[PDB]
Amino acid sequence: IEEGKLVIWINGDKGYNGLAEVGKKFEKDTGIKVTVEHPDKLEEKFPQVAATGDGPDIIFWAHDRFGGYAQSGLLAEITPDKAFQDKLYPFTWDAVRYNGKLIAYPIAVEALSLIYNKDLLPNPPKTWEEIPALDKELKAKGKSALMFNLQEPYFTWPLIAADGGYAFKYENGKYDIKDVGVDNAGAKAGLTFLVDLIKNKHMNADTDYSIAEAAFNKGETAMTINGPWAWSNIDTSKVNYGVTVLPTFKGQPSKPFVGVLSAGINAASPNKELAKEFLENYLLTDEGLEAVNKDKPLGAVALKSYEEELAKDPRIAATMENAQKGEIMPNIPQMSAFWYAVRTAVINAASGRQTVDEALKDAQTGSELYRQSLEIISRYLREQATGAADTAPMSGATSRKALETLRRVGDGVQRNHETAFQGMLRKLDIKNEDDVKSLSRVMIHVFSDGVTNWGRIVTLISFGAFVAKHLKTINQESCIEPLAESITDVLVRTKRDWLVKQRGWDGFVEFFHV
Amino acid sequence: SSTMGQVGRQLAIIGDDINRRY
Ligand SMILES: OC[C@H]1O[C@H](O[C@H]2[C@H](O)[C@@H](O)[C@@H](O)O[C@@H]2CO)[C@H](O)[C@@H](O)[C@@H]1O
Repeated sequence: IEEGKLVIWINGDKGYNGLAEVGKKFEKDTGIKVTVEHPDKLEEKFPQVAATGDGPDIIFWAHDRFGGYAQSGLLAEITPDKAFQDKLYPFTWDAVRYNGKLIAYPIAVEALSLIYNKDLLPNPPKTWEEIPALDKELKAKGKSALMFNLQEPYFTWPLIAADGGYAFKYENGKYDIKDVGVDNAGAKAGLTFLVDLIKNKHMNADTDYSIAEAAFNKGETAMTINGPWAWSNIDTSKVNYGVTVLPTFKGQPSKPFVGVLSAGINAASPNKELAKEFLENYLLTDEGLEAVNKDKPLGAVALKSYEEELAKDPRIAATMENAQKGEIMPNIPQMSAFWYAVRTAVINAASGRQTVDEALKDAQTGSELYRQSLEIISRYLREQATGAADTAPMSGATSRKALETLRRVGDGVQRNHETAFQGMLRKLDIKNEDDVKSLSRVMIHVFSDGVTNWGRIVTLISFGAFVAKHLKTINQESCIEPLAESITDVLVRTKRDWLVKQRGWDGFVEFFHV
Repeated sequence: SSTMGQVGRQLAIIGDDINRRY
């Protein structure tokens, strides 16, 4: 990471150009160049590169991912003095607090709202239950009632949560990670309603962010569900739109997750003090937040002074009304694995790969297996590639034994089958990031004859280590943990049942015992 | 079966050898 320079990562749907403009005012005053980037999958990439001491100086994401970052040592504790802390709303500081420390600067409060085309639908529905009849009416006219992103569970969560879904139970000052709330009647009722819309052809299971945004901004669909960042492209489209409270389901408010967009500082940055100066004295000011907001609306900002100025905006009022119906996201380190598991459940139910009930029943153990598997497999592939064991801490006994097993068994596979593994690598001709992403097709082919056993599982992880050694060799070391993640995904997404029956990683250690 | 299919199938054969061994 370059000293005397700031590199900032923010998601590509946010106002990164406005933020880069704030960066230019910083550079003007200081000589420090500010580079703003919007990598894909940055919320997964950031912990990967930061773990090796690289990556951006500053990372922007909703607050739900930062607990996991902090737990892994990847974030600097920030040090705002009392006067600065008083300039932002107290509940936004609460969102960026982890094990008693501030780990990020709060920027803005986000919640999803219903966005509707006033020319197609001046009186939008108050209930989800009305949408099928409305869609059938709009189809006779060449239109559709509603399109929104079905590939990210963030967007279906308001409906799942409406009748009782929840992520983790909060009781006695603590989230209880053993009490996950998607395998209950209300969550199932909400997701069933969503899958019925798809089954009856009011919705298409393949709809993603880009498709829904294009349809609404082209006036092809009467409604969408999206956050404040989306308002600016609608302005450009000259669709005449309103932003309103989400529909009710079984008479209950939709309950969107509330995110606080937050800016954390890399623990590996040599520019911590410059980062603090940029965030406190340039970004978190009326003029700094205005430049970002004019690019893509931020929502209800954390800075009291500027939020008072925008609060008259009726679109912000609707955001805050949906937010009050919803719930602030937990920030515990299990949130990443939760989202992995709920994303699979929603996509599986929507597509018919599983029933609604089976899909949500799997989610909890899927999240626990994912988290444990990802750590084991990622640690093995990294130590194989670098020659050095990771000293950071760890379900920890089992994960320690599993990794000891891999050093013996996985190393053994790579010894005995080196000639095969070398020809496989030559044949695949891995050069770049797309090459590595495409290996998920290899992994599925390992299991396509329908057989699963521990030997195939360990061989796939062993080949993953073999490929990872090669990736460091060609200066693509950052691709190692995406590889580990795709191996982990194939195993948990398609072999969850088998892993559970075989006692997971305890069974793995047992099977390969000397 | 194609190139990625061939690799994947050889990984399965190797895995079955390992499975039998252990
Ligand atoms: O879909 C799971 C996803 O939900 C949230 O991400 C939101 C984000 O908060 C919004 O700012 C916006 O970018 O859309 C994202 C959904 O695509 C969680 O914050 C994130 O951790 C989680 O993976």
